[PDB]
Amino acid sequence: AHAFWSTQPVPQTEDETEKIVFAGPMDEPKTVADIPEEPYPIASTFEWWTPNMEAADDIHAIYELLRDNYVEDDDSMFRFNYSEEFLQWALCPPNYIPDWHVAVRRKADKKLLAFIAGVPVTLRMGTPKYMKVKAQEKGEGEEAAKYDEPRHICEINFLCVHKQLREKRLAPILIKEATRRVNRTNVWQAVYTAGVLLPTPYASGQYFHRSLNPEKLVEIRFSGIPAQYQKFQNPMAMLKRNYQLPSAPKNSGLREMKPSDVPQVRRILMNYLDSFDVGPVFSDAEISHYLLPRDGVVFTYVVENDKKVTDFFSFYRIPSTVIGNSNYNLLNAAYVHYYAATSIPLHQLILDLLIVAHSRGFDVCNMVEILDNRSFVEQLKFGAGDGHLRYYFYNWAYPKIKPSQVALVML
Ligand SMILES: CCCCCCCCCCCCCC(=O)SCCNC(=O)CCNC(=O)[C@H](O)C(C)(C)COP(=O)(O)OP(=O)(O)OC[C@H]1O[C@@H](n2cnc3c(N)ncnc32)[C@H](O)[C@@H]1OP(=O)(O)O
Ligand SMILES: N[C@@H](CC(=O)N1C[C@@H](CO)[C@H](c2ccc(Cl)cc2)C1)Cc1ccc(Cl)cc1
Ligand SMILES: [Mg+2]
Repeated sequence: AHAFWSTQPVPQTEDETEKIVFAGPMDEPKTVADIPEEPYPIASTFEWWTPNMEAADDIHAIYELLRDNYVEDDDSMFRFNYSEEFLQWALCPPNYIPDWHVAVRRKADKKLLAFIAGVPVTLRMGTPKYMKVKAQEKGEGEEAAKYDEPRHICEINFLCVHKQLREKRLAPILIKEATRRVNRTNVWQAVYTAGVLLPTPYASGQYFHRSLNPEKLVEIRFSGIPAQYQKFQNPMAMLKRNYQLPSAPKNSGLREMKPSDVPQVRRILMNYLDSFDVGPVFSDAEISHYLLPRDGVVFTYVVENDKKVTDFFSFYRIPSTVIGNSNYNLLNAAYVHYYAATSIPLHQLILDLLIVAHSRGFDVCNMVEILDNRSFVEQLKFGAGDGHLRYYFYNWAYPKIKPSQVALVML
């Protein structure tokens, strides 16, 4: 059934997953000296290429490949269009490793054919709370605690093969080369998400969408006018009304995050994320990188009253190309990123997210039901979408957990 995935160190079935009771490695402890120094073999007409993702020209080459060949829906209506600024931000966080950005080029015409990228993350990934309780009940707490400390691992994303090269087994080769380069830095696990089902997720969460510009979303066929609105004289007028938002934020003391907010935001985020079984640990430099506003890419606001920051939210932007429409070219989507609420309810904080996103001309706000995102779905008029995102580890056995126990946002 899976000629590549069956050869890799990951749980092979739900049955196998169900037997997993402690966090820990799937495979044999190995060393850097055990790993081939020579790149993985590749066809004599292709070559490995390491782009410099801080150099505008190399970022643009990778941007075009993704623009034309990255994730699209089954009806070929929308294709992700991650921007050049967004790619530099996502792929070059503090202490990133340039050698983890891996491409294939055709030698003859230097045509870019494929890409995959890894970035460092410090991740809590030890046994989850409900399996620690089961371990305690059996007298097995020692074994359950062995990997509690945060681990420096790899997050993999942006795997892409050009449409002309599909179904030629190029993705496994890219994956094997990326794994070699990661293991050559003495890192042996990765985390990754996909919309497709592979062997074997440790968590899965549904998509949610919140309409901001319903007339545009219906015109581009992202949305339809739902059946119950057909009982009205003007179904679209009533749809617009249903999704209408204030034109300015409601929370007093809301303002953009600045560098001087970094220690307070780090404090309240890390206290919040601690409560979840799987979550990142961010340094001041990582908080700066992932949360300070960056035009067109990430938008972050704090609630500051009487000189103290007590709450914050962030969202990021990814436009999608609208593959067939005379009126519009782009779907401008805002995605819920990290947040923390200590002074106001989460729904009141995220209402201001929606207000800001709508004021800035976003068409839809999207998120996955991770974190406490279920706590404001109904009041804020999010609806579930189709399909499931799925969280995976490479070379890590992990008990199945609920998505409300995952705190890692995946870009
Ligand atoms: C310690 C460090 C470890 C580092 C590595 C950790 C692992 C990271 C794993 C990567 C995580 C990436 C996270 C993201 O970026 S998820 C986003 C993935 N990208 C897209 O969906 C963009 C559009 N599609 C494509 O570009 C191609 O269709 C891809 C590149 C997806 C496959 O190309 P193609 O269609 O030409 O097929 P092939 O003949 O070359 O290969 C067929 C094999 O590939 C397996 N396949 C198909 N889709 C995926 C997928 N999304 N993750 C993992 N495996 C996938 C498939 O089951 C089959 O294996 P098996 O079933 O035969 O066994
Ligand atoms: N490594 C994956 C990351 C992921 O699954 N995401 C990225 C996230 C956008 O930042 C997207 C998403 C899509 C829709 C909603 Cl409502 C929320 C998040 C899922 C690659 C990917 C990207 C997009 C999709 Cl739809 C499926 C897989
Ligand atoms: Mg292929």
